[PDB]
Formats: sequence, structure tokens, C-alpha cells
Amino acid sequence: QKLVLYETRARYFLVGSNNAETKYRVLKIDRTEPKDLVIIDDRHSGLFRAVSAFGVVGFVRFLEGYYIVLITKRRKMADIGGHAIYKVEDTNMIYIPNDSVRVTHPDEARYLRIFQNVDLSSNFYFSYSYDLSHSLQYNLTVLRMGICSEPYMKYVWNGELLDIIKSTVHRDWLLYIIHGFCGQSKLLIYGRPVYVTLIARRSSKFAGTRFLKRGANCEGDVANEVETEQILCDASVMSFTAGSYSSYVQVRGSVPLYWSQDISTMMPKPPITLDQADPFAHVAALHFDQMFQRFGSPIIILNLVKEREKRKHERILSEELVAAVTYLNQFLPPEHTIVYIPWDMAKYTKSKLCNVLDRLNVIAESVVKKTGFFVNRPDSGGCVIPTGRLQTGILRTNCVDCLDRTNTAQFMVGKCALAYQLYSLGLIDKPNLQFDTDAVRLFEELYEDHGDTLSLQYGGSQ
Repeated sequence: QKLVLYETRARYFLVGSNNAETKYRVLKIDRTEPKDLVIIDDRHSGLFRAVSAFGVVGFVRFLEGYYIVLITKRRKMADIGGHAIYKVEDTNMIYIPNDSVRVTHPDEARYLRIFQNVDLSSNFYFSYSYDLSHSLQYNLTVLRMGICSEPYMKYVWNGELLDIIKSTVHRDWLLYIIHGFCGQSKLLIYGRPVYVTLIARRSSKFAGTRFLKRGANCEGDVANEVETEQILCDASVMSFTAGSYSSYVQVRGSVPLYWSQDISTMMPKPPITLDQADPFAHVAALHFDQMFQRFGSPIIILNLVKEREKRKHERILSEELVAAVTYLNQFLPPEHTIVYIPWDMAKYTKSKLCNVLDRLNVIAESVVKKTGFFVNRPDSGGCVIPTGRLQTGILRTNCVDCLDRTNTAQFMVGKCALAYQLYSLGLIDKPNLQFDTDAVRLFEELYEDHGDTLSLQYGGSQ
């Protein structure tokens, strides 16, 4: 919940705005020789201005001093099933010293500058009631509605900032913001009021002795990964109006190839050493094991070829991925578990390109189902009475392919799924939802915005 703070010579004191129960904890960062974090009884300072803030994101020790990172204000970007999603508007980095010049030297100052740049450049989101770090399907599994213990570590942006507080264990204080995009739009289809939402969360990269953005580490973590989730809330017209909520998730990320890569583009073209040893097989396997755990029932991997090869435009990473996937030939319950599809999606972009997308779906369809999405029925009050279905599988695209193309693939796939979700509620008969012009426009705009927001990673290619 919201927090309130008092600052004095002693340092900073934080407490929940609303104190439920007799014993409420106070967090104190101390000015003293230690700029330690402490847990205190409710001896909050009596005199001083009380400042209200949306959340205490955490603390960081830059060189000698420790700073508190705070999200002062937020705006409500979305509301689903009673949960409110907020974006952090204004933030602050606060230090105990009150103009400690001596403490500050250029090394520490530089660090703060770096952090400021990141806080400014990024867009963080959180919900007090709902865990944004996890997909709706994952949250369903967790169950007890919270809390920070349950969040998905890959996505918990302020995991590191939280370290001191996690040690102590004052749950109210720990709130896990997200980087990409979140928006909802109200629409009407067949006289049924509807809320459509789209959220993209981008991954914050990861633990390990050494690093590299592209590829997977020994542990099986890729570092560049995003989840895109389409959510819908509608009321069944027929019968007592029951509210249904749906979620459909997709993933995009770096090709799970061991990070060791010869980036000597300058020199002659590199061949990638998949594994005289076996890191490529090992890393990929470990990555896939994680993916199957989270997403479950198969991960269908879509790789977009886009190569004539007359020029013989062959990519080392491209071939590597397929060979590795084939080599693993995942098996365990019936079905491989991971399916691989190379797919040619070429121009003309507004015509032939879309047609191919549908073709891609068909091929996937041999393997995947439109029905596979999360669905639940809440009561008035927004609690969940039933769980109609859970999403077993996920379609994973590649970060390397054009964001333009991938976004298109994701958008189209979501439309195919949406139709079934509308069917389920009985909002639409067997026919196509797309016919509704206003609705499609809303839908298109939502996705277009998403692509714009997400394209934030880099600007360019050759």
C-alpha cells in the first residue's frame, strides 16, 4: 500500500500509510556511521513533515552512502477484475546526508547519474493487489494472491534494490514496476460491453559471474525476453450475467544459444561452435526446461527465415538454433514438447505478408490450439468463482527477427484466439469478430501502440 516517510538528521523513517493491527513496522535508514537499514517499533518521529509516496522501491548502496529509491506518484493505466495497475510518474533518489559533499565524489556521483538515466528512460508498473511480474496463468497457480515471495524473479525489476528488506521480511514494504507497455480500451460487441487489454513486460537481465545480452547463460537464462499478454473481460449476455475474464500469453526472446559468440563481424564470417563440447545443447536444454515449466504444454518456436540463399544469405545463429532444437528432439510426455517452425514471411507486406501469417497459424494448428487460453469466472466483487481453463502452451518468436514482422505474427495469433474467447462467452456466434469495424480499429491501435513502445530496445539494422 501507500507509504509515508519522515526525514530528519537521524535519517529516513518509513511506515505504511494505513496501519492495520496493533504492531506496525517502521523501516529506518540511518544517517549514522552505518547507513544501515533497520526495523523499528512504531517509534516513528513525532515532529516533521510527513511525505506520502506510492511505494518504496528499495535501497542501493552507492559507494559509501545508501540511497532510498522511491516512487512518489503514479497514474492508473488500467483496471481489471478490481485490480488497478499503476505507472510510476515521479521518482526520487534520497540520501541521508543533507548536502554531504565530502561523501560525494565523482565516482559516486557518476553512479547516481547512471541510475537516474535508467529511471528516466524506463516505464515501471506495479499493482498493489495483482502480481504483474507473473502471467495470469502463473498467478492462478500461485493462488494466495501474493506476495513478493511469489513474484517471477526474471521480471521483478527491483529485486536487487529489495535485498535488505527481503532479508528482514516486512512484506508490506516490498512491492515488485514493469518496463514495456500496458493499456486497456473499452468496446462494445453485439451489445456486450467489453474491456480489451494488452500488456508487454520486458526482461531485466540477470545474475551470473559474467554476462552478454544475446543468448542463454549456463543457467538457461536468455536475458532478453518479453511476454505479451492479451486480456479480455466480458459478461455473458445469456443467463444471469456472469463476468468472464480471459488471458492469452505469448513470448519473444533471444535465440537460446550459449552466449559465447564470436562477434567478429569485422573479420570474416563466423561459424559458431555449437559444441565440440556441449554448451549449446546443454544451455538450450536448460532454457527449454524452464520454458516448459512456466509455459507448459508445448513451446512452439517460430523462426522467420527471410532468406533467398541465392545470395546464400545464411545466418550462423539461424542454422544453429534449428540444429540444436532438432538434436534435442524433446521427448517426455507424449509429443515432443517443443515444436520448431521456420517460416517465410515476406512482402508485399500488406497483402501477401498477412496471407502467409494465416498460413503460419495453420501449420502451427496441426500442432497448437486456439482454445488454449486462461479463462475464469469472477463474481460481482471480482473474486474468482471458477477456473474454466488454463493456457498450456506458448508461441515463442525471436528477438532477432524484425519487430515489425513479429508484432504482426503476435497480433494475428491473438485475433485467432480472441474469436474463441468471444465464442466461449457466447458474445459472438460462430462468425468473425473482425467484422465489427470500430472494434477492429480499437484492437489495431492497441497493438500498434504496443509495437511503438516495445521498439525501444534498438533502432536499426543494416
